[PDB]
Amino acid sequence: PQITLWKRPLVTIKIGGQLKEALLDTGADDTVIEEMSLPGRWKPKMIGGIGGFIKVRQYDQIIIEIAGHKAIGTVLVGPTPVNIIGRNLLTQIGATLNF
Amino acid sequence: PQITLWKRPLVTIKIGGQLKEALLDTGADDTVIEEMSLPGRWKPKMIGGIGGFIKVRQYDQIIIEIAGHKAIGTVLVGPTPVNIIGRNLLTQIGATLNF
Ligand SMILES: CC(C)c1nc(CN(C)C(=O)N[C@H](C(=O)N[C@@H](Cc2ccccc2)C[C@H](O)[C@H](Cc2ccccc2)NC(=O)OCc2cncs2)C(C)C)cs1
Ligand code: NA
Ligand code: NA
Repeated sequence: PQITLWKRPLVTIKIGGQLKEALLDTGADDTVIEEMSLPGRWKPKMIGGIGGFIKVRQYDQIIIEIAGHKAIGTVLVGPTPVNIIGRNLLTQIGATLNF
Repeated sequence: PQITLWKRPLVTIKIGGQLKEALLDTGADDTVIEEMSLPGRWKPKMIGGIGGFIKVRQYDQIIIEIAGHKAIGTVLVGPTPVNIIGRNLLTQIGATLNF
C-alpha cells in the first residue's frame, strides 16, 4: 500500500490480543505503545523525545501485526499519548519513504 | 529516491543558505530545527512530543531544500534534540510511505 502524509499515517495494529491505532513513524528508532498489560518479563528503559525522557518497560520478541503485516520484535510500553511504530518494526514490513 | 529504514533517514537540507543534516520524520506534524540564526520574522510558540513541550521560534514561509527538493513553509527553531523534517514539508516534496 501507499500512505500519503496529508494527515497522520495512522494504521490498525494488533498487539497482545488487542486492536489499536498507531502512527508509522520513520523518525522513531523504537516502537512505543501505550500502557497495556503485556505478559512476561520486561526490562526498565528510558527513552527521549522532543521534550525529554520518559520511563518505559521494554518487552522483547513481541508479536505485532501492522496493517495486516506480521512482525516480531521489541516494544516499549509506557505513558505515550500515541502508539508509535518505529524503524525496528517498519523494516520488517518492508516500509520505505519515497519521493 | 526510495529510502529504506535500517538506518535513520537523514538527509542534507539547506536552510537560510546553510547545510544541515535532518531526519525525514513521518511521525512529526511539524518541522523543528536546532537553534540557529535564520532570516525572517518569527513568533513564539510551544510544540510537544514524548517528554513534553519546548519553546520554539515559529518562522512561516521559509525556503528550504530537502535532499535537493524545494519546499517553502513553516519551520520551528529551538532546542530540539535532532533536526526534524515533518509532514508539513514532506508533503511538499511529494513523500509517501510504501510497503
Ligand atoms: C496524540 C497527540 C498528542 C498528537 N499530537 C501529534 C502532533 N505532534 C505534537 C507532533 O507531531 N509532535 C512531533 C513529535 O514529537 N512526534 C513524535 C510522536 C508524538 C506526537 C505527540 C505526542 C507524543 C509523541 C514522533 C517523532 O517521530 C519523534 C521525533 C524525534 C526524534 C528524535 C528526537 C526527538 C524527537 N520521535 C520520537 O518521539 O521518538 C524519537 C526517538 C529518539 N531518538 C531516536 S528515536 C514533532 C513536532 C517533533 C501527533 S499525536
Ligand atoms: Na486504520
Ligand atoms: Na544519538
